[PDB]
Amino acid sequence: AGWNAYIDNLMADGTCQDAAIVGYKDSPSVWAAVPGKTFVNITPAEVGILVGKDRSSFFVNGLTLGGQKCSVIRDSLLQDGEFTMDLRTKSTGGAPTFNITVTMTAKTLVLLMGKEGVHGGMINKKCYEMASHLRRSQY
Amino acid sequence: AALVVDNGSGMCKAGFAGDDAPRAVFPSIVGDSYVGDEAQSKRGIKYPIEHGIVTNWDDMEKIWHHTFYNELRVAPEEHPVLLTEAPLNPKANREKMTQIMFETFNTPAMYVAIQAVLSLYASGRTTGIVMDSGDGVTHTVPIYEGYALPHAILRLDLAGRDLTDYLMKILTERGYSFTTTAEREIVRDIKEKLCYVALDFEQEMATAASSSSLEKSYELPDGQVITIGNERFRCPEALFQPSFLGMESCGIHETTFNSIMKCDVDIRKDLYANTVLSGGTTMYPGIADRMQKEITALAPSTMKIKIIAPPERKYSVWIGGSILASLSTFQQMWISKQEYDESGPSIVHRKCF
Ligand SMILES: Nc1ncnc2c1ncn2[C@@H]1O[C@H](COP(=O)(O)OP(=O)(O)OP(=O)(O)O)[C@@H](O)[C@H]1O
Ligand SMILES: [Ca+2]
Ligand SMILES: [Ca+2]
Repeated sequence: AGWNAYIDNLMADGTCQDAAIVGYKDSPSVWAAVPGKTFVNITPAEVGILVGKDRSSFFVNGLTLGGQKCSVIRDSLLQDGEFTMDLRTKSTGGAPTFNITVTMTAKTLVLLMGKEGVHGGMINKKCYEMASHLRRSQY
Repeated sequence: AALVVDNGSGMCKAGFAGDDAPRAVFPSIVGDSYVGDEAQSKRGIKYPIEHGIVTNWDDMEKIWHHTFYNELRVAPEEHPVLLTEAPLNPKANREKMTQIMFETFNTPAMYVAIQAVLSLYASGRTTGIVMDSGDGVTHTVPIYEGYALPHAILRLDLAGRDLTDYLMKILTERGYSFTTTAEREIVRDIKEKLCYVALDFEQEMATAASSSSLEKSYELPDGQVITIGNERFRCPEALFQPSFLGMESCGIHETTFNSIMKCDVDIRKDLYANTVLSGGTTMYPGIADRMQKEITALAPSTMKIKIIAPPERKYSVWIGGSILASLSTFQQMWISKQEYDESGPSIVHRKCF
């Protein structure tokens, strides 16, 4: 129902493992998300970091979604006609890492995490489609 | 199956993927048409790519045309092509390249890979920082698991040509003359056979006089001989000291470092343990030792620093893309005619990074 249709649509093709819609305005809240996974824990702290003015310090400092450490690969989050930030996660030691894209609509972030070895390119495309679907539902 | 195409400020390299080496290496020049190697072999009677960026599409088009019909003599709509591009290539440009592929050449699938990324891959890594000097431009490109970090990428507008220019400036400052480019193939080949990189420049210059081996001799075509001395090392030193060329910029060693400094702290060590040199202009004897020392000086005294210079590093980019475009994983990565019909030229922005 409602916002979950979108999440579940994104999870449908085999290729991703978390996803989530978070309304960024006023106080940032999760509108829908994959149950009991990382994005469901995104905090107002880390959304403000995705939406704030400074667009460099995160490249050196890194950042977190939920409490998961992430490297910002390509930021065009606030840029007209692009709306995307690509990222990839960080593991201590040997664990795998995964790509992430976030796409900003009028009121929303769309967050998608690929599975292991899934190309940040496919992730970027999908997460951009869905967010375009949202963006002409005037959201 | 897949075609690989490396387009350079001066040299183009094309071939099939799975091949160990290209199958057409030719100058990136047009002048019936006059393209590539038929240009610099019937010279008397434009460089479409400039500092790695394409500046002229009709030309660029005609090179590709040449690449397919006259060079690789193959059918473009039968083959998924991997094209390479420069770090920070402007956006309208990645689009027009995509447009021209699927629409003019009607290709079935295509990808655009940052040149540096192939080279890092050619060496069996996915994290590292790569110094790539060709002919028109030099870039430093930090990389994390196969993804270039554009914010920390640096661009130094001096490579091969600037150094051929510089050698021809000093050699003429001595007396000799060259102003026809038939007489420049020459100075280029001198630069290539004889130039090297001083481990310590000042000490190299101050002890130059106790020569023994420094000195060398080169017979020009017109029978004439030239004596070459501290030029052997002085011209390539402009790579570390671009003041030698009149410009106010940092050298490759301080640039690499400057790139490492704009990256995420948690991979800096990994970038210092994995600095990879590529491109024709990194071919100089000594450059690795020199980069090693230069950055061991710039870094914390505890940073482990490995400079890596692979012996095939002039073809690292193309070798790199032959390996990549030949993996199965690569089709879940490519861009199809259908995706192209669905979404237009814009799709490069999403899919290639
Ligand atoms: N043995 C050598 N020693 C010194 N320089 C060399 C040697 N061989 C080739 N070069 C120089 O390297 C340059 C070749 O450039 P490269 O093969 O990296 O591709 P490219 O066309 O320069 O692409 P771009 O410059 O846009 O990256 C030429 O200027 C050439 O003179
Ligand atoms: Ca950190
Ligand atoms: Ca090149």
